[PDB]
Amino acid sequence: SQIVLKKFLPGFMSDLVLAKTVDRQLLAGEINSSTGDSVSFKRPHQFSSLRTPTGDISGQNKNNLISGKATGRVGNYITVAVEYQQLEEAIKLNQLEEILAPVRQRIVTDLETELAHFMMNNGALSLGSPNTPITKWSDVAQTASFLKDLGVNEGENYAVMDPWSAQRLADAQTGLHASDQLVRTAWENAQIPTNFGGIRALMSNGLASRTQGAFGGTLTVKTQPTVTYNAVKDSYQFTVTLTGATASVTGFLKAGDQVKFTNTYWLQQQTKQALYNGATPISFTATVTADANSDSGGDVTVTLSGVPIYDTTNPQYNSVSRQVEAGDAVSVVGTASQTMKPNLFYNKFFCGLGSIPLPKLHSIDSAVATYEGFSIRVHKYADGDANVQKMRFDLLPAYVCFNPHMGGQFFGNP
Amino acid sequence: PTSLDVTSMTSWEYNWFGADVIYIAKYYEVRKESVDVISYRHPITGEIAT
Amino acid sequence: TKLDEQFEKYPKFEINKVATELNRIIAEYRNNRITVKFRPGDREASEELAN
Repeated sequence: SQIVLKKFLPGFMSDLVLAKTVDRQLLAGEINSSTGDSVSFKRPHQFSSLRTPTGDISGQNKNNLISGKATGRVGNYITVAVEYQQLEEAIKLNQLEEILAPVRQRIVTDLETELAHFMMNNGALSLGSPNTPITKWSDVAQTASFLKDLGVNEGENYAVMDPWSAQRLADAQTGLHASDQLVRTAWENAQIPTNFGGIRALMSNGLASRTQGAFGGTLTVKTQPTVTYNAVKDSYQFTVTLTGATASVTGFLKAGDQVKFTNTYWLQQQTKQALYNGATPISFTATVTADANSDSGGDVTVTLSGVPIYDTTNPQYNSVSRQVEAGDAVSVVGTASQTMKPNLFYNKFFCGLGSIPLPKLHSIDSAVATYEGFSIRVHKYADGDANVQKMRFDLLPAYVCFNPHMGGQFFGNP
Repeated sequence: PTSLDVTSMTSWEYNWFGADVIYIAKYYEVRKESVDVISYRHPITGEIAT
Repeated sequence: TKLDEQFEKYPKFEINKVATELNRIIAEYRNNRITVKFRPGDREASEELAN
């Protein structure tokens, strides 16, 4: 109890895959000191045609040109700060290079936890029932099939899952009949290949977990919402009111819950035709953005990401077969209040990420540390004359979501 | 993006201020590779030419 | 030390006395620089080849 080794014992580490897979190309060095507190990108255009049998018709009802935007902003500071006594610190730690190791890992872990929360809060698409886990090959093939069905072409599509589910897929792979390479690989190393079912599958232990939130009663819409393109051309979000809920409960709908509209179906975006899931048409779904409570009378005002545009003056921007109107029937996926760790699937051009460099603080010594391409700025000072040293680590992220209709959550289904 | 090799070799009793350094490494390999050779046997100006 | 409600530091002078011999060695090398030389053999054209 007197001799002490200098070498710190090994600890536990998470993994960093989400920041690697997300898009870091378009938004990089664009939030400068001149741009401001936000930056915007453009949106593609869409057109519709007419069907008439005559040619000298130079005067008719033409199209219209509407320009959209996608805005990306900055987030809050990721700060870790310690106060200590420099003598007890430097008994065995000179230059404070030992405290560095478990700090950058904490910073990047929190960064990816926030990124996963943001992605699962802003994703729109949903698949499978939340209860059932992933067990078979169709559970991972369906994500790529649905992504191809919607119509996304330019980009690359990825899916991320927990360690146990991969194990089950490798176990199922061990039972193959003719591929010796796959059978031997799964038998020995229990690792699944890269291209699994047409989509790149990834294994991650660091993944956010969420709670459903209590709800009860056959919900239904009350007032017809506004889902025109002139309204939703800048945010792709819309606010809707729900009636017929439970009398008065706090936290009726949490952030990330999926609300499904039964009688409004998805559309193949280019050809503007309904989608058939082999046996039954696919219904529309949206994601709750902010926590919503319920007041007396069961009125819930909720903001959803992903909009069912049915503009009647600009048909070219439709994305749903029929307009949702008052008296429709809606549901909420999952059970009452369980906690689960969802699985993600997304396109490359769904959510971006960036970092903002920070200038050195005046008359205070500082340094910069790089970790997975993220620069953390550390400042040291000695305010207070009671051997009170203070070191602070700072990093500033920036987020942007391009199109909500290119990602979401997926589970297994019975 | 810029991802750099991490060694944590320096900063050992040293103050760092330059955030504009990225460490890139050249990697050397030696292999035994089986190559086919051609033997030109022109009689004029030396015969064997491998 | 704490030293009556302050943080006055110890004086740490520096008298470099170990660099003289290193400088002497470096100067001795730079005075007589050396390079690679190719020596001939016991053949007719080895001299021209080495040249």
